[PDB]
Amino acid sequence: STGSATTTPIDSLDDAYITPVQIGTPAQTLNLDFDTGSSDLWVFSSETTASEVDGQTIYTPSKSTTAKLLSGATWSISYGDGSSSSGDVYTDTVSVGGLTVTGQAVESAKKVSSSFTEDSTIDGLLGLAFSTLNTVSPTQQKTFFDNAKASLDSPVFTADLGYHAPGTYNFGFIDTTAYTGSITYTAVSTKQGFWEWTSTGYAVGSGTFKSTSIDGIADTGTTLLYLPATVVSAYWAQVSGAKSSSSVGGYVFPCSATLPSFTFGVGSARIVIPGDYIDFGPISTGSSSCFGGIQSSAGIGINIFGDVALKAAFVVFNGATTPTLGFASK
Ligand code: NA
Repeated sequence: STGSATTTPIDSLDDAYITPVQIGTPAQTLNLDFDTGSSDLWVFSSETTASEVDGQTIYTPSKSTTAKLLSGATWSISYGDGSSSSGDVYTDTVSVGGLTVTGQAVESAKKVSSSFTEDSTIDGLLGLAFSTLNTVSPTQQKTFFDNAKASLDSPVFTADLGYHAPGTYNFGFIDTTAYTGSITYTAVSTKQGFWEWTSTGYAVGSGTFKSTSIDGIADTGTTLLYLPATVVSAYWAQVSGAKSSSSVGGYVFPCSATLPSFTFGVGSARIVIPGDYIDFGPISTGSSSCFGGIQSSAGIGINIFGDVALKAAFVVFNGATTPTLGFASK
């Protein structure tokens, strides 16, 4: 089997991407944030505290003929941005892009933090990191990908995120029309439960490539590119008037600037992030200070290849017995 679903930016900045997901019978379609940095599929629901719901579409298990309470199971998750959610668990039929899993754990939120409530466009998350990170207790649950894997034509999914445009998540196949040149594969460590890999270095603009190992994660659920302070300082030093602002919470730059590209290494291959991808616009409405898309990972404890980096590539998440990542230009 295969599945193919379009993923759409939630706003004009590509802050996140939403993908429609069918849950239950008859189908209830929710728009979920596919997150390769977490392992819970959780939804706004008929159980969510009413004051914490503001415009989201909810899953109502009582209206699904295939929903069953997973008795005694609870979940609670905290993300890198400080957001959180928790609740109880149902099993139900879940379909993505025509690919169906029966018996998927659908984590029903009873509580969500303010950042979720305030984002009316995101009806929940679909985690695509390794199932070792799933938070359901006392019986850990599998991701949608892990439950689909054995049925797929190939044990893979691909992320093809757009810049200010829709893109695609495919399950079970490589679309050889979706990228240019060849795919370069690189080793993955699953020790922390993430798609963790080592970049071979970077370049700023037209500068020379610096060969240096940068361990990080491929995380579709993180907006920005978070790299070591040395690398980030080297990038922003090429932008006149850029500075790190403790008041704003990272590097800002004059909105009048033209940003340089950023290149990262994948083995001997190179992925180029255009300068435009690194502009996250005014820090507040009407400001002439703009927020940077490359930020320091110091204090986060891991480097994160978030959407800024991933949307410059066609990315293969290879869930074979030995997992690997692949990157191609596009
Ligand atoms: Na922000």
